[PDB]
Amino acid sequence: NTPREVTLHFLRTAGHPLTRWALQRQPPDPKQLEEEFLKIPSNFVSPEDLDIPGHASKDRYKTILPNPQSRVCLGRAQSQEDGDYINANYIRGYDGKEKVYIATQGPMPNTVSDFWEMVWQEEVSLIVMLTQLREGKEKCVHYWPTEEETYGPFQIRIQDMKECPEYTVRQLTIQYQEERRSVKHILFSAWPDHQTPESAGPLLRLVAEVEESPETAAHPGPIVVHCSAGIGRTGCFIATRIGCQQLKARGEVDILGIVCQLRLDRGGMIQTAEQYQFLHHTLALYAGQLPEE
Repeated sequence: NTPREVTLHFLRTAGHPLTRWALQRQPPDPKQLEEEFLKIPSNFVSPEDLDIPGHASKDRYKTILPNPQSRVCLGRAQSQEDGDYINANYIRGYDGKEKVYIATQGPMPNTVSDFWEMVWQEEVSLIVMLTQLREGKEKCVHYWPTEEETYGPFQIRIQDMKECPEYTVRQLTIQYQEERRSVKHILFSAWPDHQTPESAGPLLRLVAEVEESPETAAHPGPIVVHCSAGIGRTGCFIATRIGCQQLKARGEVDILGIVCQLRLDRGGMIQTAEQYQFLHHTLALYAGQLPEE
């Protein structure tokens, strides 16, 4: 097989299911986990494998691109510019269920309208933003209003806002033509780029906040998850969620298989061996919190 077919075969067949007991009480050691993580192909696409004229101006990083087979394609809601391109992919969820998430980069000022078009067209009711709030200049623009802003054809209004530990919940309305929809926005502020949170507790409370969020669209749509490049922290968050789901439903988790499936959907999901190790930590904590009960 080609390098491409070797990559795809690994991502479709690799696996290391651990019982809850193994995860909690006799986990793979850190050296083993690092070696395991480093074996997983990135599945990045190269600029040459994309034939989408004009996409480069919509990418935050030229080497981090949406795999074409799962990319989110925009409709024709904007008249300011042509193109169906956004740096975002559909991500399968538990048991390979289609379009449970969309993983996307942090919007830049020129892709904010694109972002909200995606949210509208995909019937999104929940956005999960992962960042580290620091003081000073911001890498990524605030694409949501303090009160009310218009972005292309979309009017966004803050309905209510509340603070929890390590995350802010915003309740938004998005208006397109004569239509309004509610969107919940969660901004998790304690995840530095290329690193992990200090503790897994807040991350598990974020996952709980996600689980408890109602669907508010006419049809179920993907949960949007984003962070600056849309691969490291998005990959960690989604893997955590799916991992918790496996542990709750089955009393076991295949973390390797979860991460392989994410990589089939978007190249580079989960960036570092430390993040992969922290994922095992986070799921072990979750296992200890499961009801007795």
